[PDB]
Amino acid sequence: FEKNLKDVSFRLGSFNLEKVENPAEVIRELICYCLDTIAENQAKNEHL
Amino acid sequence: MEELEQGLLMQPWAWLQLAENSLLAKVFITKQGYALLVSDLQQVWHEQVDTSVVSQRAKELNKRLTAPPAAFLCHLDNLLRPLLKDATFSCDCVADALILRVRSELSGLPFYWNFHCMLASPSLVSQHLIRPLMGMSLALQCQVRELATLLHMKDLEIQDYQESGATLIRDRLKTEPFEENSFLEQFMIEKLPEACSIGDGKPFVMNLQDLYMAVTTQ
Amino acid sequence: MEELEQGLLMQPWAWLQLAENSLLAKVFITKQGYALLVSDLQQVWHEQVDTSVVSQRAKELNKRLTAPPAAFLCHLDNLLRPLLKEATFSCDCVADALILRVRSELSGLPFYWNFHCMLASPSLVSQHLIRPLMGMSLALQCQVRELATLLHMKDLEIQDYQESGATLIRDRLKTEPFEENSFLEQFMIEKLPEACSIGDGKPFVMNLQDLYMAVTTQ
Repeated sequence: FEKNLKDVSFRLGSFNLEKVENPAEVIRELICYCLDTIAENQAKNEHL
Repeated sequence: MEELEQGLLMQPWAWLQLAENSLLAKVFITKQGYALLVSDLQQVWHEQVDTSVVSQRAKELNKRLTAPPAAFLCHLDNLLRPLLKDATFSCDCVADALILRVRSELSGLPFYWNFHCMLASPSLVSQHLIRPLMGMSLALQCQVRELATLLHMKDLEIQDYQESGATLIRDRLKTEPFEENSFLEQFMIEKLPEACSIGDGKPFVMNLQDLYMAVTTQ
Repeated sequence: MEELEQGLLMQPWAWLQLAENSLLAKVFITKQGYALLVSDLQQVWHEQVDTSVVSQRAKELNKRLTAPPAAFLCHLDNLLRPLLKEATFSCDCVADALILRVRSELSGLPFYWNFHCMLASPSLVSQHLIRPLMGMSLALQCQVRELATLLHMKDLEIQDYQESGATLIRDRLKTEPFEENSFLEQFMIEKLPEACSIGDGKPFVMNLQDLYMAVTTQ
């Protein structure tokens, strides 16, 4: 990812990823972060 | 195209912003380099560099940079009037090579970039320390002479008005019959010794830069 | 030496009377050398010479006609007597060292004198091309400002006199309503060729050596 600083799309990141063993695990991580979402910006309305 | 020296005869005197002793680093930044005739009226420098050499200087002095030469060319054009091109500037007024430090910093990891104004070309030294300075000195002097004529005419006007009637009644705030030499005699002993203030270039940009620009024609 | 440098700092400018280039020289010819700082409007110099280097410079262009060292020194002192302060002047503006081709004659056989000026380093220029020159220039700027405000207040008095008495007297030295900027602009028209193209520099000397007499404060 690049940060457009000093009028140039300067390289803000160059991250050497690696292929996951199985996307299912990070998908489960994504859907548990999804539960944190489900509790994040408009339902504790009920609470307060 | 030799516009660096041509831009160094009409070169506007811009007061460099420093954290140190501020000098009159003045330059005509071009797309093919520049000519930074640092003339603080104390020591004269000149950065006779093209765009390629200064751009590669910035790239090599930026430790880990992925930028085009045009990016630093615009960085330099920000110093076309050398006020601030970014960090804050810092001169090295020790030798014939002025190190005008420009720390390319935007809150990351260490950097250090600087200019290298090698020995000033005496021709362009005269183009901003002798020839148009000679010119603006003579211009100011004959200006003072024409002002001598103007003061003499106004003094004789006021006087010949006083003895011809309608003399002002506020005798305690009027002026005696004046003349230019009466001003010059007191100037030579009071102001001329103290108006002789070379300073770090700032006296030029407060009083001499304007009439210099008026005499940049040659 | 420093004695001759100081004398240069006090003894006034005086243009080399060669009618070839704007070789505005500062005359200080006193024993154990001299100080004739000559500027060609395209290079900076500082001829802070002593009698030994004076005589060796006199010999460097001479081939068959020579003299003792002090003989050379007092000869070149006499050289400026009829014309500056042997009344033949010339130079080569191209040379990096200002070889003032002063071909004064003594025997009817050629004699070669050069007011060889040492090339002024950017630290050397501050001694005399800046401190006295820019001192008198800032002094002239202050003179212009002070004379301008004095003209304005005297014209206020004048207008009070017409509004108290409508008498007209001479209409020959009747001043126009003075403006400092208008004065500067009207000066940058006709006297600018005098200023930018110095030519002789005689108007510079016989009108600014009064300022030079007391610009030596720095």
